Amino acid sequence: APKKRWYVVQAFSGFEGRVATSLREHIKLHNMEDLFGEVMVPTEEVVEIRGGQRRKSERKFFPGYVLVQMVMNDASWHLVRSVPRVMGFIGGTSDRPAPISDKEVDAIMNRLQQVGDKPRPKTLFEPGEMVRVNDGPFADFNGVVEEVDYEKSRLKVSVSIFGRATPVELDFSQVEKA
Amino acid sequence: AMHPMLNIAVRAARKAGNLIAKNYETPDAVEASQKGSNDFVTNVDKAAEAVIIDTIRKSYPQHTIITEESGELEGTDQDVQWVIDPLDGTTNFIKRLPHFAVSIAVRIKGRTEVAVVYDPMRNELFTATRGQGAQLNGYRLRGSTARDLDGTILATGFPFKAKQYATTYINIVGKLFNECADFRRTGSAALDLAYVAAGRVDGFFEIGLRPWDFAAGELLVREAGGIVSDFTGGHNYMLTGNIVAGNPRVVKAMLANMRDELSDALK
Amino acid sequence: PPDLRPLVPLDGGRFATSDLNDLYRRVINRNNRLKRLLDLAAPDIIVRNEKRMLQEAVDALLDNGRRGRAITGSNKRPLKSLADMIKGKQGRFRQNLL
Amino acid sequence: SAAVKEFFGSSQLSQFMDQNNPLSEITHKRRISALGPGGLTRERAGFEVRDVHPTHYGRVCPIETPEGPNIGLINSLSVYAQTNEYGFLETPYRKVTDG
DNA sequence: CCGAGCAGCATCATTACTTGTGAGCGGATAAC
DNA sequence: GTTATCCGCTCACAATGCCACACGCGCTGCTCGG
RNA sequence: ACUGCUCUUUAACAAUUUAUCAGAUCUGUGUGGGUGGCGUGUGGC
Ligand SMILES: [Mg+2]
Repeated sequence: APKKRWYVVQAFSGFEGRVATSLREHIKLHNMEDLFGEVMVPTEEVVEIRGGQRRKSERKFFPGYVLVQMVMNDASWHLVRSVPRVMGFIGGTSDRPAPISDKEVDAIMNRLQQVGDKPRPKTLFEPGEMVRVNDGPFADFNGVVEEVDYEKSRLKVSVSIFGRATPVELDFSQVEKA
Repeated sequence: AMHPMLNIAVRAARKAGNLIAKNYETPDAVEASQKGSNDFVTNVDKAAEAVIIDTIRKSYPQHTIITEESGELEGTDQDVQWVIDPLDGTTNFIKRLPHFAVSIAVRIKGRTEVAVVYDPMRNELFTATRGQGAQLNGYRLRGSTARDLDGTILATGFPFKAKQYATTYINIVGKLFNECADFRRTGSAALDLAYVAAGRVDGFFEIGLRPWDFAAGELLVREAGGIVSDFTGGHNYMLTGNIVAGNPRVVKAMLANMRDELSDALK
Repeated sequence: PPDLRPLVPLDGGRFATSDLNDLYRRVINRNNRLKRLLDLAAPDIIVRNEKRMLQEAVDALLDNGRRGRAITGSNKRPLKSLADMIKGKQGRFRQNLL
Repeated sequence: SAAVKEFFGSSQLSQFMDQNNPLSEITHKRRISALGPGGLTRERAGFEVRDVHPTHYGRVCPIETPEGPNIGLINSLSVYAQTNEYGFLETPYRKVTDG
């Protein structure tokens, strides 16, 4: 009853995807699916409709690394080191890697449930920063966000109208810097 | 741009300073209400505190706040703390002496992040934010250029609430007066620290300070090129209420000068 | 300071990227990445290895010499360390001070 | 393309011709060096190798040599000389028979 | 779609005869 | 075994000055960008 | 058809404590202000 643990291997700067591909391909090559459970590359999908990048954006939990459900053995070890573009086994001493803890797996998977559940636009806003308005009704004016909302997403923002400052309910789509 | 929390804090400080100034011209309404050994807490302090807290709650109903009066009002997000002194040097206010300031600092994860002090009388606004520096109404603050003890002006506060160390303090005072140029005694540790940030005093030291008074100045002098320390170079000051600060060389000279006279109680 | 490590351009958008700027870019990139990981639930082995990599990067910045090489791109030769700007016949001592 | 263009463009050996004098040009085409990849460098060149070896006679000139740091490391091929089918230096001689 | 910018890369084995000297360290070698 | 002794090996550290002239000095699949 | 019958001539004050006889500057447009670092190579002495 060989329980395949979870290990992590260093990928390269901009190679992670094709690395995971080639990994599964070499698994199929040696038919060692029993030894290699799943190659996990967690990611994130931050969604903004305008502001350059539009309607989506793809982040990752952490670059340069790939997560595998391998089982520990020298054969599997070289099977992962006989791949195009990886570094050694991220962990303890080389040729004797350190499987990541189960708590790590559980926490990361809770992270994945959270991120995949709600498409959460990052580059968020903080109550107290000043910001302009690129929208028709208040073109190029500038006030301070007095409250940030996410579901309603309507930027309670104090701005100067008729002398007295007053809140305004303009949406994210028209905010300036910050 | 600008730092957000800094902005909301400076709004709070503006409102509080305006309230204090408005009440400063009716000494028949603000009475002397003592709390401990000559630490008055007048009703105006309570009003300014309430105003500041209200203004904050609009933008952070979740941040835990600290205040000498209301102790520690917990918040649903207690990773960030708001330390306040609505009034510094209550005695200087009750005597209607026009030299005092309100101090608001925001710590994140324990490390102080932003600080502001506001003197309404002279209308001076010392702001400071880590990673951007310190400003006095738009001027950068690089403290005093002193590099010795001669010609140096030393601001200080006296342990007039912990008078047991008086002799000790006075002892060191004498020692200091053998090397420095002149002293300053204003009565508001926040404003003294601020002056250190503005170079208007070549350094500063004090014994017996509450943790909610230097929190608005220590970051000020830090981002003002100066440094702080305990009376021995450590960092237990946040608990001992014993501060010594100034530009680095002057701090070194002062520490090497004081280490001998120091009563081992403070060590 | 920015002056002593200048970024002089060329006839076009070609800038002489002094090695100091590149090493600083690398180390600050590692620092930002590692901090962003620290707030993001910090998988232990990952933060460990990233701390090691950041130590290597700051090491290279203070001195490209020890523990290995950090040669520049497109030019198989090391990057000018800070120590480089002091030692040797090119450092400020034997080049501009004396 | 990158490899071949990097060789022919930026290599320790490649260099635009010393083209100011027909003789200079010629003597720069038939120039033998010991520096460059695979070769030793002038700092650690060693005081010995720079010397002329009696097997040089007729094979590589003992006179033409840049005076300076790199002496002997930059020689010039003899006139009648020729490269062998392997890469050695052959020299023509006359087959002396009985008398 | 497709051109222009860009972010962190040992890009496998990328090897590499000495240069001469000094200092230090891990480990053989011998006294108590 | 201890205890120090010394030795083989490793690694760091130095390489004339000037000049002059010449030549050259990111990239590459991610990022963005409309 | 089948919860629905007058309630009775318009906003409804904060101001507050020695004290008093009120107790010259409205200028300029004189002017400085509107490609290099590194590496490599060569050669020279
Ligand atoms: Mg106070």
